[PDB]
Amino acid sequence: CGDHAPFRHICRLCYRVLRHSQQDYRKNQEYIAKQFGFMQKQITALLHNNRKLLEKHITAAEIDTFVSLVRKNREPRFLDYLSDLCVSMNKSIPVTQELICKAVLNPTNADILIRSKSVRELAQDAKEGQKEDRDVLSYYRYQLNLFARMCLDRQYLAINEISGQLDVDLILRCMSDENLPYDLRASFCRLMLHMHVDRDPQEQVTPVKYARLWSEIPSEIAIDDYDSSGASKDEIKERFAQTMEFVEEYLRDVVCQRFPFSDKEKNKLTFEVVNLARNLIYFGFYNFSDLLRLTKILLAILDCV
Amino acid sequence: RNIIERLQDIVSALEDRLRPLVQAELSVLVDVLHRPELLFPENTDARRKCESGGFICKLIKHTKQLLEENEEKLCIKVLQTLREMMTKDRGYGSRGEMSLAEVQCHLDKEGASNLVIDLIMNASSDRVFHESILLAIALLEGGNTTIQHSFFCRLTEDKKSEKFFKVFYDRMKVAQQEIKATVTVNTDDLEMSAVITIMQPILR
Amino acid sequence: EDIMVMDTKLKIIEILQFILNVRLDYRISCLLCIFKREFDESNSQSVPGALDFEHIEEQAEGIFGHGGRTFLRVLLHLTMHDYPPLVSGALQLLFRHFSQRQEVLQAFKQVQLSQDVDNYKQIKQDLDQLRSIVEKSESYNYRVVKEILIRLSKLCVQESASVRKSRKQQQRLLRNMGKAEDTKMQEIMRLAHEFLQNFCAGNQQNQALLHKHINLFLNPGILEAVTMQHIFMNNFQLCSEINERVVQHFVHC
Amino acid sequence: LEKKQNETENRKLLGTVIQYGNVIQLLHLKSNKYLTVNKRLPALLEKN
Repeated sequence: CGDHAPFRHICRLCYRVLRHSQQDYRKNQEYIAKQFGFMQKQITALLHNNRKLLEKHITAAEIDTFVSLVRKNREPRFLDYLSDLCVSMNKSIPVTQELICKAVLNPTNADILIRSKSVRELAQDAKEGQKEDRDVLSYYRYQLNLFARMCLDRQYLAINEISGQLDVDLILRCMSDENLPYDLRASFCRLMLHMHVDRDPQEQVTPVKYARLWSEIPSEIAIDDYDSSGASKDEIKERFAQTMEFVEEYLRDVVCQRFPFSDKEKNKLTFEVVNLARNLIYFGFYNFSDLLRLTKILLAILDCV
Repeated sequence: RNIIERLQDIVSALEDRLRPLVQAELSVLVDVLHRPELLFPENTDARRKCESGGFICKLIKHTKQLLEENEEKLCIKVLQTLREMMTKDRGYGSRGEMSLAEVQCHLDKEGASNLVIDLIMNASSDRVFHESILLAIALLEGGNTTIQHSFFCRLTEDKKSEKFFKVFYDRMKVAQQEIKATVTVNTDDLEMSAVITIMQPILR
Repeated sequence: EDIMVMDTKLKIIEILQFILNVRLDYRISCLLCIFKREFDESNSQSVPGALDFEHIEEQAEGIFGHGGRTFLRVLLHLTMHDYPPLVSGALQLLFRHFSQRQEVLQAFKQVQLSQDVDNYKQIKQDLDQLRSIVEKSESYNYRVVKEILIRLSKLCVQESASVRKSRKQQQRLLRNMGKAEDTKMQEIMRLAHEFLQNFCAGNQQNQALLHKHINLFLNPGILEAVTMQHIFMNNFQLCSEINERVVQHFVHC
Repeated sequence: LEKKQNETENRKLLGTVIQYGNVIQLLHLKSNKYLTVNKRLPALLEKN
């Protein structure tokens, strides 16, 4: 720096080995960890834990510096890595999340570090058609979602919900439109909204069918649609139904006719949707018919060959 | 008059009584069918014939589960299932002769007994212990001659399981001493628990 | 990604485990509400030779096999080659076949243990249980949490019925009892023992039996004799549960 | 007879290399009395 090649290449892999050694070590990595930040600046803050180490990586200034660099940075992968949202309850609920949100929220707040949406989508398609059109969105969306979503925290997610759009339909359409992250992004957004609704009560499945001598309506012979966690009556129900219908209808069709390896993200989205359905879908016999299809959809996925 | 409700409870009880009478048998039949199917080309399945058709998979899966450990409850159910597969002499009437010379012969054609030697070697649960050999007499399936003849050859592998068997035996010796203190003296019984009872069956 | 699909599908499959679990329970309740008491029981929902042909009558409906394909799908799920995470899922599915029998058990699943009274008990009974659970879960921090177990769930309504076997069934911590320290934990334990005795207070015959079942740190004769005498003596349980040698233990006690 | 048999063991027993971890017995000579610790009969000072 003061004043590349084979030497540089050799040093790169060596740096990777160094990172692994500190990451593997426990009770053994204090100054190596202290050491890591400078190396990061040149080119395990939560990844290796550091209970103490995790807190230490929590140099507020270090986080701020990383964010500023990214903003003027114009270099994306590092931003996602920095973006975190660790397991371990999402990095202690933003013990990581709080920092990222303030830091991410502050940068967004003062900087970057319908019809318009449709126009943007068309522009993105043109960019995709060429080789430098719109290649920032999938990564950006993923980073934003992770950053604004570790572990289902407080209203910082509603700060990201400030950039929400209220559009499950739009998100689903976007994911479908770009066999990508936007659709997956819609699922993530849906999960966040669902989590907010879910704070309401944490809907675990209860097996209490205890109808007393005062018993229930005993004419429920074939309930095709049982009462579930659609977010209340018509609106919640409609949203859940629409999403489910599209996925089964869309997922089922893809599974029946898709290739066995080309939409790993699509499969992941389907799994997320299934989890979401468990949190929210509860529609009975009709739901059960859908479940049969999911059963059918599962069979279609297996239609192994 | 809550008599209608009481009558409903009685009808349910009658149904339950039948359930007690069979579903053990019915459940066994379903499971037995699965065992046969596994031996079977998937009981009319066999991965839709084809390249992936389908013969000997249950045994391979069983070896993997044994290696896995786990919340042991699944393993206990599986141990019961292995016994049920050996657990035979009824339900047949793929015309395999219902004799362990064919059956545990094909079960030794399967040959899943290293896990029982591992169940003899590793004994995590007492229920894992008391059933790891509790069906293990099928390893001596009447002849069990290869199950001997390979099991003796299998005895030359490591120290592991043999040492565990010795510990169980030693465990039986300790238990016997305790029981002797426990019988204590004369001059009735509750079966001496079973610890003792378990040991007698195990010893046999 | 294959297991991300597979255990993702296993997530659906484990979702399908309780999904059909839930479905089976709901179906049972619906069936239970009207008609067929004898007939309904026989029907199910889907001397030595009594059902042995009805099993054969299930044997064609099994050997040939309102979704038959769904049952086959469960078999295909079992059919996956080797997925250790997936293998664990397969083990769950194998137990799940066991679900028809499980469903019979599930039909029974009517046990455990008035109305408004039940709600009040849940508000409290539940509170006492929660305090005990929290104390186990969380020097004296669990001893700081011990007042939720000893004081919370301290005023048991022994006049109200449904408490003896049912609060005995509702009380997991008590069952587990049935870490001694001379400090906050020790004090909490002594208080808990007194409170627990008051709570059990619902075993005059049954309560005594429950206490006996719970016990392992007691009935030696030596280590707890004075306390044992205080807990019980001079009754009909002193004539049948009154076997001797306690003064031989009380000779050291 | 069994006590006689205990002897008709000890005589044979002489020769054994006395090692760690064994379980052995004792006996005096001057008083020629035995050693037995009670499990239920306490001491004079402390009952423990």
